Amino acid sequence: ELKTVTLSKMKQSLGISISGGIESKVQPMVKIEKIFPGGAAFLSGALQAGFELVAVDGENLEQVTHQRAVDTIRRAYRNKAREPMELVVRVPVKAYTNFDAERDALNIETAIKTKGVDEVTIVNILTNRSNEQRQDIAFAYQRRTKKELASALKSALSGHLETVILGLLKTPAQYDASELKASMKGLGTDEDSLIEIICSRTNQELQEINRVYKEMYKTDLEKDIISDTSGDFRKLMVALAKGRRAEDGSVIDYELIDQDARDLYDAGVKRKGTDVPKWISIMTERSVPHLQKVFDRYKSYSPYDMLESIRKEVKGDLENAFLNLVQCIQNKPLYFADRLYDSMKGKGTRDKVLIRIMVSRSEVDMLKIRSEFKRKYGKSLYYYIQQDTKGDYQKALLYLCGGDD
Amino acid sequence: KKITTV
Ligand SMILES: [Ca+2]
Ligand SMILES: [Ca+2]
Ligand SMILES: [Ca+2]
Ligand SMILES: [Ca+2]
Ligand SMILES: [Ca+2]
Repeated sequence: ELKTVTLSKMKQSLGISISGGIESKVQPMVKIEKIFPGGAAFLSGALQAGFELVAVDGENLEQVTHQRAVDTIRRAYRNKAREPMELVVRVPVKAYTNFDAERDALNIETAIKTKGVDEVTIVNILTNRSNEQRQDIAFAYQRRTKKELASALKSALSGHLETVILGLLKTPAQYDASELKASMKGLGTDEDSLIEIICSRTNQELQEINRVYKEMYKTDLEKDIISDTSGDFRKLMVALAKGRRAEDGSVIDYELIDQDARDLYDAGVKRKGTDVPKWISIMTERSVPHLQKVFDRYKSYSPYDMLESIRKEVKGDLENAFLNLVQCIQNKPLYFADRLYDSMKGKGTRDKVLIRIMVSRSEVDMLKIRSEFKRKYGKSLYYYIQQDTKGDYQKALLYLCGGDD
Repeated sequence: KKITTV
């Protein structure tokens, strides 16, 4: 009966109403009365009306006043510094049922077939459902129309909104695999996009990308990278894309931290030229927490930190890849906050980058991205998206952002 | 009895 539910606090509203409290004889226990679409609770697909609230972010909800529960849950949900939110609940079926998926699909079909196309409703639904719920909706849509939802929306939408919506319909591994394929299409390479995905995805993400890429395209991802890249840049991309980094250990290896830092220095700043294979092996094989400590210890040996050392030692695609990788290791939400700022800061918008980050990180670490963004740039990610984009496309991105800061 | 949208 007792269950701990983790919920992101990225959405502007939790999206629930509650009932009960010890000042009430009809309902001494606080329970959920209604779950609303558009809020965090609905997205979890793990909370139903009738569940007995026990604890939220460690604070107690059992045998409290109705106002105590209201204010305690509100205070927890507004405390963005603790992500995710932990909701301990007591049960007396899925929260998002076959009927919910069928209703969403029915409403999307209505919106597609409305004269002029009702894009507001399409955005309102799809950017406020989890990726898993979107797969359920696509399944229900095909069952009722005998047409694929992605194909129907490709025909009904256009412009940047079309790009957002079709991206949201793919599973995370499908989306990444299709963006990797796209980065390698045509004459030459979108190195920035290949580097962004390959440098930021974890072992578990890359395992699934490698599998799904082979299924979609009938060739291994590694073989397409080898075909499209060369030199040390190829060696680094191939290495990272294997998704075989050491897992985070429970023991900090201080001796190896120091030896790796010394080896990175000896390989680069200390010598004429660079021993690039040494850099590749250390930065692809060691766990991320280990490398965070290596890069701090590196500053004891080197007059320049790791990012400045890369700029001094290497150039071109290889330099771009190492700079992205080291940011991803040091602070991945800040890496994405900086890429979002760069996509909007100047004339027009690098919509390709803005869209991909909002689609791919919406359900991963968007609140931490937002926190780093607001701390560094002073106004919110929401604010920048509002100034740089317009229309239903803007509204879709703002829903993926989740809320203002 | 008391219902409150959080
Ligand atoms: Ca329209
Ligand atoms: Ca179209
Ligand atoms: Ca190419
Ligand atoms: Ca050197
Ligand atoms: Ca701009």
